[PDB]
Amino acid sequence: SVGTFSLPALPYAYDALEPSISAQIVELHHSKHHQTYVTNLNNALKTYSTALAANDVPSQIALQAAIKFNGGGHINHSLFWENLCPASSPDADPASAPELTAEIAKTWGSLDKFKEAMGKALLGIQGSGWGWLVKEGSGLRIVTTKDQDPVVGGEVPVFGIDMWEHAYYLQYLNGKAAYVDNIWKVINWKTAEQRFKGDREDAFKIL
Amino acid sequence: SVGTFSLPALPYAYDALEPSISAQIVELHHSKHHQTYVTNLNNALKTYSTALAANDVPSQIALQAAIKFNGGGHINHSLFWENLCPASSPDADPASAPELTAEIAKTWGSLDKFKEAMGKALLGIQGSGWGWLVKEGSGLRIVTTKDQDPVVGGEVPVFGIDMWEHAYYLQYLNGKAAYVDNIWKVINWKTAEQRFKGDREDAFKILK
Amino acid sequence: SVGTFSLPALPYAYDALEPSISAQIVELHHSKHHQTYVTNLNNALKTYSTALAANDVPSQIALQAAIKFNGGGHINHSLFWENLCPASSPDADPASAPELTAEIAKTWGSLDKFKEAMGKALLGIQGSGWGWLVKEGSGLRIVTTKDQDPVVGGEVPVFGIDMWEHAYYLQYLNGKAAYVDNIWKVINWKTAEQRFKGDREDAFKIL
Amino acid sequence: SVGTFSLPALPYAYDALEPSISAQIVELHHSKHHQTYVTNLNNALKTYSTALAANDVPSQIALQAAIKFNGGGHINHSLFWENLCPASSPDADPASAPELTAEIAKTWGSLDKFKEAMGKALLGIQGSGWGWLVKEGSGLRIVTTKDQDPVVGGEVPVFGIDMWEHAYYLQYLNGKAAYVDNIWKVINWKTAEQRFKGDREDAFKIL
Ligand SMILES: [Mn+2]
Ligand SMILES: [Mn+2]
Ligand SMILES: [Mn+2]
Ligand SMILES: [Mn+2]
Repeated sequence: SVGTFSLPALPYAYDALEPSISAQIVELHHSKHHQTYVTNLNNALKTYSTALAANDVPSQIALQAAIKFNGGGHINHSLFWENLCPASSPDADPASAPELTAEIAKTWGSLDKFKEAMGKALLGIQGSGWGWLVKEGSGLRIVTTKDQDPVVGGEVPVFGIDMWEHAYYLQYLNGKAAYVDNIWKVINWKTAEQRFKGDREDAFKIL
Repeated sequence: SVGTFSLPALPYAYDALEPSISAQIVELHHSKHHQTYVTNLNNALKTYSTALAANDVPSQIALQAAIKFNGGGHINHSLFWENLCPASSPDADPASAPELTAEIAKTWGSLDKFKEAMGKALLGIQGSGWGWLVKEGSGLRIVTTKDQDPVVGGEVPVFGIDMWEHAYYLQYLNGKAAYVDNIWKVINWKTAEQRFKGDREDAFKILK
Repeated sequence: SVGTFSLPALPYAYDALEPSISAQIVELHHSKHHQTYVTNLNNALKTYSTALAANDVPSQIALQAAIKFNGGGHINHSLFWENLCPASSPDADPASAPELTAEIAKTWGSLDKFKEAMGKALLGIQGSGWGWLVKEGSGLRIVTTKDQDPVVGGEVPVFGIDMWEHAYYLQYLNGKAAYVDNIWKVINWKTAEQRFKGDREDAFKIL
Repeated sequence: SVGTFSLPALPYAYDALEPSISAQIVELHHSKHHQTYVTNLNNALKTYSTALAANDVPSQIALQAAIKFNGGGHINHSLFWENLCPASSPDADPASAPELTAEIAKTWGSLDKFKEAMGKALLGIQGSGWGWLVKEGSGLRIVTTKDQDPVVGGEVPVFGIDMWEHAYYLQYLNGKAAYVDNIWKVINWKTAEQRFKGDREDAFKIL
């Protein structure tokens, strides 16, 4: 049965990521923005199934933008909620990710140096997009994606940070640097460790 | 003197576009977002001048993104402020644009049908971008641009509407459709008419 | 039966477009290049069908490039063969396209001015791509597409000219301007007229 | 003095790369294609100089495509000629690159596995473009670039392979796989080794 995705439940209350991310943002981001991606993804997929059966290639290609945008939106936000957690949770302690943080230190020198590099990448995004820590081969890389484009080229997403203005604007206004500075407090390193130790299939099973 | 752009004071109060666009949005949009494009444009242009004089092509190519993004940011927002005005102004009455609205009607059937088409294009933008009515040849077209990419390919911008989330989110949240419905109330048709009757360089005089 | 596309028969012999386009090129272009797009399209669709039925969105998005590229390749070349014909055919006479040429003249002033504009667009393409005359609304526009991107966004393709180097290089070498000058002699205006008078679905019926 | 680039002399005769790349191709590729990038780059830079002094930003943005395409064209081909050499030369033996090949083996397992991965990347390019082995940080990566886009983002080019159809079509026709198989015979590993050991600036000193 094509196109039966549903909006996943949050692992925490809307206000659980405060003070880094306000309850108003988490509620809008999940119940409105993510909801819209799920809904529009299901509709595009059913329409695609029709075109595919009719061997209608122009319609299939014309539907790709909706499927990438809403499918990517669903993929990215689903990953996002799971790699966030309350700042007071032990999951927010990078000690929860011994293997990943060891490789981060191996690659950037230290967790702090990595955070600086990641922050630069996030703040350098022009327009809407995401920043990701990914596993490529056996190594780690910082990559950015445009709009709702997902990391589907083969790399394993370890964690993502949303840099769309709706992710921060109500609370931080134009101050995206402050959003980035504060989001580190609510990164779920237990999730990141899990993804780092598993393969691409493992990371996407939550969908 | 390379890279000496400045942001002119807005010709109306921050709250002058209410209730279509809130005072907080206009203030942030102009004094923070647009100024930042101006600052970073000037910085990129000066770095570029060094690279140009040195025939350093790798650095020039590496700087293109900053110049297009910030240069486009300054161009687009400069056009935007000039094609917005208070809802109570006679300039917001489409009767201020007889020649343009006649061509709009000839093209889309009516101004109403044009607004619906334009709205569909604006709401269809994925991510950040702008929607434009442009003059191409002698005809009119609706086009969209991504991020801060400007309309510099030869067509004449007639007016633009910003669909970046910072353009509406504080007031409308995710409700971008209401933003688009309401922005028609504060479109400066006098400005649109002037641009419609002039050429591409005439439109970009706003950058002087 | 997903992915059962076949290479369409040419409407003429391989040498029918001489001297504008050599027999060698027509043979390679059809039997190798277009064929490879068809084969790889079928392969992509079979893989996509699996991902779709399985609601595997990451795989679907990863497959989009192959479907757009090969699907677009199939669409574009299918249109191309049908809007070419022998130079001696009455179909190559623009008098075969009265309604289209009338609209062309209204838009660019004359057929010659249109050809000059189209030529500039074709020669201005960086890398691989196509130039198209399209109908959008009741009006005409010249558009270019990159690689094998097809005109599937809603406008009606009227005719296309391939600017990939494989379309001309064996015969014209780097001299693409000469290729463009000569291809006007073999444009099937009868086909162009038919597309101009019909709708978007009508144009894609050849598939 | 803005825009005074010149077409570099080849390090060998036009026929020196046979049988892998024909004399006809090397001569056309260098004397026509590369020459045109140089000339159009110089002209664009001189025009840019005017627009820059006039603080004419629309004109500057409009000129970017020409500067990236022709500038990238000049950069890429300049690197290309230097990382090619006669097949009978010991410089074409990977033993000429002990440090680089050691790092390749560490990364892909073996030189053969690297060649397979590189070939896959090269053959996977849609449209016109280049494949590169680059050094980013301390590691090696295979990347592809579209059209004439250069590797200018910070990574150090180690060697490049041109996958534009003009690089092979006269000799290999549609057989890009055969082109890739055969180009390994004329890769200059001595040059590759030098670039691998050197700086980003050092690699571009060739300009
Ligand atoms: Mn988001
Ligand atoms: Mn804006
Ligand atoms: Mn072709
Ligand atoms: Mn080349």
